Amino acid sequence: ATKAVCVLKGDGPVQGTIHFEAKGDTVVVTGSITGLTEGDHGFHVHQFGDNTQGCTSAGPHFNPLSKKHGGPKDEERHVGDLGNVTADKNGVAIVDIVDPLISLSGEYSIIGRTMVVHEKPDDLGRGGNEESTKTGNAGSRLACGVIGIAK
Amino acid sequence: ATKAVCVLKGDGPVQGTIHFEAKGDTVVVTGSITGLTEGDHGFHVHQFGDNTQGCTSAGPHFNPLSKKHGGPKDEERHVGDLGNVTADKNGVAIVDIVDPLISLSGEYSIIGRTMVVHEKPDDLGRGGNEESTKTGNAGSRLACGVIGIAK
Ligand SMILES: [Cu+2]
Ligand SMILES: [Cu+2]
Ligand SMILES: [Zn+2]
Ligand SMILES: [Zn+2]
Repeated sequence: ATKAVCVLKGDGPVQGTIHFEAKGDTVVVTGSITGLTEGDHGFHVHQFGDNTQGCTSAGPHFNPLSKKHGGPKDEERHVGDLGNVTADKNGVAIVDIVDPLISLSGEYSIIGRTMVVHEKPDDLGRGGNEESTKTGNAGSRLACGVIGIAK
Repeated sequence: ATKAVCVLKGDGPVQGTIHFEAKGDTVVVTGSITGLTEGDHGFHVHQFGDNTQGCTSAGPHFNPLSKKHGGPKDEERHVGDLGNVTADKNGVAIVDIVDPLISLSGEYSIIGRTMVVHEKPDDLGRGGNEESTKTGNAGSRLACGVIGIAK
């Protein structure tokens, strides 16, 4: 199972297509998100691929190792913690990420789970309040999609 | 996972929430679909969880064992062949299928793949032609969604 895709949709204008590819021992994340406000936006893999109640039903960040929230370069982070994507003034964010914790098969597989792009910047677990340790104070979910197997 | 869920969405009025629960070597499929025309509608699991082009990008019916299209009860069927769901006059179809072929884990898990509800009834590979043993002449794809892991 080597390629996956995720189409992000929400109640507003934010949309995007994210691609995942197993390369070597890692996973390459690419694609783009449009309709975003300029600046940073939290970008995470949530535990469930449940869109029955919008992006809400996706639950907390994918966290099989029971850790606290952090940035993608931290030792202490959720498997789903891919940090921030950055939208330019035109509202476009180009995604290009390589991540050591997610996978497309087995225990760390994100197939069947939800990709979410947030309203605000992820403070990488350094905000100082309890919320930072769970979600990075990234706020509401602007758009999401279930990660599916791609050809 | 022992539980999965799928939210069907299309370009028209059809929409639904489908539930999947593993039970023994079976998967119990339940839920409902609304906005359908009265009568039967093909209900299949397509290969890819790719929604980059509505339900078209989902690809063919999930068929890992390379067999011809049939109905759920047939030995010669595609794994994704779940048959027909029936809409009443109000166009609501209550889904209730117990299938021994689809699985929520292993080599031919349907998690990360696409659930598709069709325009026409599925003839179950008994329509008399060639389109009958590939799609069962179910027609266009009205609504679809990627099957995600549920809580
Ligand atoms: Cu998040
Ligand atoms: Cu079909
Ligand atoms: Zn997190
Ligand atoms: Zn089929």
